[PDB]
Amino acid sequence: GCPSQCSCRGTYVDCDSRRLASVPAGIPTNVQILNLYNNQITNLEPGVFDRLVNLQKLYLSGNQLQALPVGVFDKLSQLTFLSLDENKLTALPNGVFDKLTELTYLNLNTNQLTALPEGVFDRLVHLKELLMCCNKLTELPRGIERLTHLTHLALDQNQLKSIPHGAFDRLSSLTHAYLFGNPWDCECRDIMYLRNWVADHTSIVMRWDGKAVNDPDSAKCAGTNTPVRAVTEASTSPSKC
Repeated sequence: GCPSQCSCRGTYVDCDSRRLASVPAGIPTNVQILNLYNNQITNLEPGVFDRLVNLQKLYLSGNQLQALPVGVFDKLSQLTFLSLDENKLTALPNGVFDKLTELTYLNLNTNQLTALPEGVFDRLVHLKELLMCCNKLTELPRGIERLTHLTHLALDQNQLKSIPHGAFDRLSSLTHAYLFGNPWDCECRDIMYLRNWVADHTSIVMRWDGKAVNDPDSAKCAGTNTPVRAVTEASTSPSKC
């Protein structure tokens, strides 16, 4: 039976836009899609999802979360779709996604993340979309390098200064890469990999105007309107790093 404040249809439990401060009681064990989008949830109860072993899609987006309980998704072995975008997350628990081996979609857009746990994406072999725009990341999470099935990778509006050499080399399924809104350090020689990569993959670099628009110039050097892909090796220097 369905929670009082929510609406249920088959195994879809819809709790979105219902001014909820916490996950409601009475969510049926058979739930496969749980939608808590656009509420006022500031904290999650530890173990709040442990019973819902059948979940395939979980929307926690548009709430007020600053952290997640350790182990909060550990029982959701069936999950393929996890949206955490538009919260206020300042950290992720170590190993938070380790049990989500079937995950294909992960949205962390528009949070306050500055650094992620080491190996945070290592178990996510099947990931297709990894969206991390609009955070405060300063370094590319090493581990993305191994996510060979990615079609979408959103990194725009962070604090990234460069991309580690060869980090994108195995991402042969990438169709959308968002890179704008980062203070790319073009005075450093390390920028050359990104420079070369964008030059070699002009068709998949996207700016955003309401939807993706192909624009290889959208990545720009810090303090300039100079496109990263126009950077010359001469203008760079290994001393300035």
